[PDB]
Amino acid sequence: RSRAEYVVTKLDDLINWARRSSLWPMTFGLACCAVEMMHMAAPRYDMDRFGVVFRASPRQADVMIVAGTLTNKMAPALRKVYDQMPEPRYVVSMGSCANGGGYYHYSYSVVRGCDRIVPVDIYVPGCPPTAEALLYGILQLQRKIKREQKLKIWYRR
Amino acid sequence: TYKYVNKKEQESEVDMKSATDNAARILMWTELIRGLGMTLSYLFREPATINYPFEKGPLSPRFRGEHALRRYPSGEERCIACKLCEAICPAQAITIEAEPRADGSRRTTRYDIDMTKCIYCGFCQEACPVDAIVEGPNFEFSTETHEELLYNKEKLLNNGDKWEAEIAANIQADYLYR
Amino acid sequence: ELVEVLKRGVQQVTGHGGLRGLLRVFFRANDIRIGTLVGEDKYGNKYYEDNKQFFGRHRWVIYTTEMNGKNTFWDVDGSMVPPEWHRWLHCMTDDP
Amino acid sequence: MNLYTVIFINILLSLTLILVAFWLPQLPFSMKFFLVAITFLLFDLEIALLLPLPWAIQTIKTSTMMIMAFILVTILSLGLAYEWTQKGLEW
Amino acid sequence: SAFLKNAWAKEPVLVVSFSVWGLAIIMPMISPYTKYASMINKATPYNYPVPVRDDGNMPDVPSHPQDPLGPSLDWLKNL
Amino acid sequence: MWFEILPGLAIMGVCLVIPGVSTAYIHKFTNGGKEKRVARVQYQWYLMERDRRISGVNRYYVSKGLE
Amino acid sequence: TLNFGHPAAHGVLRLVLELSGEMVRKCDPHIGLLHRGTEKLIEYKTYLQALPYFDRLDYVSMMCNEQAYSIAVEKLLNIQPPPRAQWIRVLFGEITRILNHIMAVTTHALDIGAMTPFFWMFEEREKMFEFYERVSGARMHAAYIRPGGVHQDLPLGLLDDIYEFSKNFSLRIDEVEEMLTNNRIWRNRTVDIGVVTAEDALNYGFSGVMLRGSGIQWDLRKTQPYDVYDQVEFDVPIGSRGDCYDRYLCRVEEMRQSLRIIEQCLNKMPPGEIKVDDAKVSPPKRAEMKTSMESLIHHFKLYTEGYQVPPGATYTAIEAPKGEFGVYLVSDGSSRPYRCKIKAPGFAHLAGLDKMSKGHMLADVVAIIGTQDIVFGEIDR
Amino acid sequence: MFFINILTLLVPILIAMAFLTLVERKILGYMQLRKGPNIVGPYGILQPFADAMKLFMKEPMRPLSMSLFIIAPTLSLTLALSLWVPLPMPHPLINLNLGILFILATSSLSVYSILWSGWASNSKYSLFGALRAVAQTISYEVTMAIILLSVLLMNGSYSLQTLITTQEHMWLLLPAWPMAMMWFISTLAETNRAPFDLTEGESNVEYAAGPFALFFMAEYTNIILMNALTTIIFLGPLYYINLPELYSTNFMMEALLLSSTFLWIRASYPRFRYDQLMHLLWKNFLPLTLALCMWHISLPIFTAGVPPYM
Amino acid sequence: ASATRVIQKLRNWASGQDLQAKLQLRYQEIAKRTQPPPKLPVGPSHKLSNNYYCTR
Ligand code: SF4
Ligand code: SF4
Repeated sequence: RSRAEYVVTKLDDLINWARRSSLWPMTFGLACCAVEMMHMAAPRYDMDRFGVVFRASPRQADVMIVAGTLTNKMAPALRKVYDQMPEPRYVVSMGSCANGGGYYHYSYSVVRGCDRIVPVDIYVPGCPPTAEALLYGILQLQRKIKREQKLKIWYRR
Repeated sequence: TYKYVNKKEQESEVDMKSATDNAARILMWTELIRGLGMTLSYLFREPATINYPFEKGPLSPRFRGEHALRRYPSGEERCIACKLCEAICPAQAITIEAEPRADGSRRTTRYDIDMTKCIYCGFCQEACPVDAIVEGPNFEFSTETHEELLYNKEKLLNNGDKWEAEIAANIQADYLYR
Repeated sequence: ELVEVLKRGVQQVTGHGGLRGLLRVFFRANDIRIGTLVGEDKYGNKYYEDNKQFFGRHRWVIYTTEMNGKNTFWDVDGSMVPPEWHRWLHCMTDDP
Repeated sequence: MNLYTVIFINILLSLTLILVAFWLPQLPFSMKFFLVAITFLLFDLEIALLLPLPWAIQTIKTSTMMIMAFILVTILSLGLAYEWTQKGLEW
Repeated sequence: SAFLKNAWAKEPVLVVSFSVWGLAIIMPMISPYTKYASMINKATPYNYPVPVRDDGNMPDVPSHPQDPLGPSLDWLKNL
Repeated sequence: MWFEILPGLAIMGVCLVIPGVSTAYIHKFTNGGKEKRVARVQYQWYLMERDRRISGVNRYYVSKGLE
Repeated sequence: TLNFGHPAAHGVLRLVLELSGEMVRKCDPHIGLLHRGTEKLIEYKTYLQALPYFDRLDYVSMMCNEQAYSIAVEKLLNIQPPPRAQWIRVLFGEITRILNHIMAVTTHALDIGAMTPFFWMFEEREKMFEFYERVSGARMHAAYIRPGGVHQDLPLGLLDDIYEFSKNFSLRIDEVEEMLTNNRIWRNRTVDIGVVTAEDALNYGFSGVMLRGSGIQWDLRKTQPYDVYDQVEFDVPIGSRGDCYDRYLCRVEEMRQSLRIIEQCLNKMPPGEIKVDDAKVSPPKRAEMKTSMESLIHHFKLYTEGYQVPPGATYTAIEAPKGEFGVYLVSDGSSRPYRCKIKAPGFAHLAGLDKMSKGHMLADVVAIIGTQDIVFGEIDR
Repeated sequence: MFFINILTLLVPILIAMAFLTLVERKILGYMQLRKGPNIVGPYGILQPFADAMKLFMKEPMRPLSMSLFIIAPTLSLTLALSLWVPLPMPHPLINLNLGILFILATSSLSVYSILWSGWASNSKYSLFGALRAVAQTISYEVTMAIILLSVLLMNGSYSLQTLITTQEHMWLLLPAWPMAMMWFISTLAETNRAPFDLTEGESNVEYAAGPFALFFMAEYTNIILMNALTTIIFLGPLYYINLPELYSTNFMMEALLLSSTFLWIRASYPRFRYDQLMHLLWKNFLPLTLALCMWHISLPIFTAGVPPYM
Repeated sequence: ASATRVIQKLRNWASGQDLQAKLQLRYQEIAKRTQPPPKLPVGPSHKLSNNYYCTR
């Protein structure tokens, strides 16, 4: 089709596909939710298939999965690692400990949610959020990344 | 009864044949080649992964998954606000306040499960006398915003109506056990 | 021997309709495998079972093209499966 | 020239990538590490005195060639030997 | 000797290492071909062979390359 | 099953034979069907150059007994 | 002073180290990054509603952890679980030690650099969780082992499925056995690293595979037999020298010995009830509470108020996969505890890192944490 | 036409680079009981193209002379793609009389990239990890070079083109196998692949997006190049002057299998310790190489086999 | 399973073990779902006589 609008819709569709297909995640590894993802990385529910990197340093990570309670001693760090991740970056909060305080909500040493520390994109629920459940959450991030229309907004801005 | 691991029972004195066998082990990396064979072997095994959207990892009837409030077949919600589901919740997640409905029946004006607070123990499933609050099978309820995770009576009742058919089958399968 | 595997391969490829069908499956379900339709729900999802394959992959769902309005050709999510057929897919109950 | 042509394409290809990459987006000290680097050159120099050996094979002498080459390899290896004997090479 | 044995089984590289060092230091000395290397390479003709004037006082030099006189490499042939 | 790894290897392979067949036919085209002369030592460059002078300007053209 | 800390280590360890060159001369591990207040929260929660907390202290050995609280609370109530329940706790306790050891051996390798052993065993681990999920409904964090007895009977197909897993599991240990036990590269990375002498191990309170690896013969499963560990036969895998290899080899043997214990439990599990029949301690059955008044009163009071265990205090230690896991539960007559000191095999082990990692490189420290099987949930509590 | 040839060598190699990554993510997968990436594209063929863009699109790096930072990846890709210029797949592109010295010298320069990377990191230990890498590269250079000198002396020249005529009857593996192994292990060290990989070990991480990619592209191209040098120097593909491509066809087959081997090595072995790595080269291999170096100056002379120059 | 004999033989050899006998993937050996309904046993203390709690 012929319209500067159509070219700018198709090209983000391209840019969005690249970010969607290759989401190199970074797992802090707090508490136990990290295990329920080490199961996602494992053979029953491979994540690599979907284009997910088992281990990625912050500077090369697209997604941060906060698994586990964010205590008031690890908070000052999470923010640092979130702040040092490359710009295109997304956060997935896994576990009722991270999205909200979960058991340990009322503790004096637990931040009641990572949303207080880092902006959160998808909240995956469950005490050990099941591994498919994380995989559904990562797939929901991919649906959110498809919908984003950054080039369209710059054109009509 | 104990067992020595890594304890050499005795000092086998080197015999040329033995020495050669060993020296060959160091020189021609024989054991290293052994390890490569194992991985080549699996390369030929069928991979165990499942297409996640198309195929799903099996969960049996007791899977706790996502909270739902059931209703009687007639259409009367099961909960009668005894509020011990609130009492036994370990995380303080369920908040219940009640008042006698116009019919005169006991019912909960507000039933709020904070799922981010909930640690999915499944005791609420256990505690309810009318078994109104059940651990529903669905585990896929990831939400973009934190507020969506907080659930009031209307979401849970709606969750109950959507999954009632499977919840009934699951409770049917496991009630003899309980 | 090898001919047999190639043969079953042809069966699979030629099985999912014409090339159109194969491409429909190849690109959105990412698996050219043929099973027995165990049913089609009112939403449109089609469910299949191949007991020969391992437990993990004997029951699969090929989601619909459009559910509740939304196009589901490529944007397929698990929840699309209806609550009735959810337990069959997850092996909660061995009965369709 | 033919090589020059290839190489400049090679740099161009890399500079192109980095440029797009930056444009599309729109004191510890030690003696062992130091010692090795030395060893490395002592060995690197020797590699040099050993590199002409392919041309020197065809030398009419032959006897002297090998007598020389064997002496060089042996004396350096002894250097290594003393490196082992001494704490060197023991990090 | 005994250490030699264990050395053959422990640290079995140096043993091999030295062994080769020596075997290369011996074979040249004792071999039916060592001499050929200095000849085979000597013979290989790289620079033009300039011809000498015929004072006529030399019977050794062949007056023509194919003559029955002069050096031969039949040793190189059938080597 | 492992056979799925093959598609990727194939693409690598096809992309590692191209270069060897390509360089070895863009030579036999530019040099007139005769392998590009390898002038390791000057003599060869001389002979090559001599050839150039002998005919046209290009060495690949090769005059014969009929000249 | 390099402050190592995602740190390649298990959990989150800010290991404040001092690098004398690459050789590390001192480590000052700064834990506390996962202290959740687990033991101040328990004081405000009834004995049943605090069980869940014990599944999250060591998060890789859930049921063995909840067998220490269950034994404690049971002692303070002078009640004993029914015979079938005790076998089920021993059956689930060894599935957890296989599960922890697969965790410890494979993640240690992930740290050293061997990546394939983790993937092969982790598929064998989801096979195992399924057993948790099929018996409790949670893949991990089950809450199955209850302070009195266990919560629900085994589904009617579980013991056949546990036989099929145990039947073929040993080949799977054999396979990483070949890939990571004789590789010169593993042995070099693991042998003669973090040697701990026998008396030093007792003095530092190591109490675990770390105690057994240096040759001290102590297993709380045979010495002080809790539950039924008196009616099952197994061999403690005592190592000889103490290097991180001997400790690995011991962990691989315990997985094998646990298959021997799991076999006995499937072969000899008694017909019976899964929870003690005192309604005062264990809830009444669903049918009974809906037809008998004494049962509804007992269900209402137990869920709303609690067991009200008699006043006293006890330290009960069970051999958790990591080491001795003990709960010092001090109890007033109230339904909610007064103190619950979780002894974590791990608070003692991490203290030993500075002594054990002596004259060692930056890389050795990665192996030293790996061979302590430290999960920071237990240490931080 | 020369450019056409320039394109024919670089573009295909770069594409091969990309798919090696995919192949590394499927062969490692099946070995670990997992399908690997098959969902993006068909059978994961579009997977390598997908992440590359991600990197590039990822917003600019934010480090602290902005040159020893941007020179380093450019140098890494430039040297690696450059070293494919003389490889004698059948006919080489730029035939160099001292060809193997070009490959040895160009590899050596990769070290400077590592050096500058640290001096730009401005992180003391980064410098540490950098000098901590110069030894893997330069030390595995000292045996790497001697192993080649042994080869050359049995080939007669430094030109890689001569080995096609040296290996017309038998691979140089049969003779000189003891060094092949030692060339293979050294090829594993110089490409910082697994058994010898501290580059990402003890966490490169300093570079994200476009810089990450260039080095990365470089590594993988090297992974191929060094394997290809093994497939010319030691495994000599059959050469028929009448049809050159069977040389390249077998070069294709042997290179892919030996490239497959370092993929297989990675999954199969734990990583060696820093000193355990240097302990191997200076203690285990260098004495073997120096002695076998002398045996290769003696084998020619007393067997009267001095190789023909040219 | 479902592997051509040759692949199996290569598998068994390279591994050094009859991996076919003990495959990790599960096929129709796992307990069927919907196992029969369970009538669990009632334990002691359910006697209707001589069951005084004071004595238990
Ligand atoms: S959420 Fe449940 S599981 Fe995840 S960390 Fe908090 S407690 Fe452990
Ligand atoms: S227990 Fe069941 S019924 Fe009583 S309040 Fe909670 S939910 Fe409603």
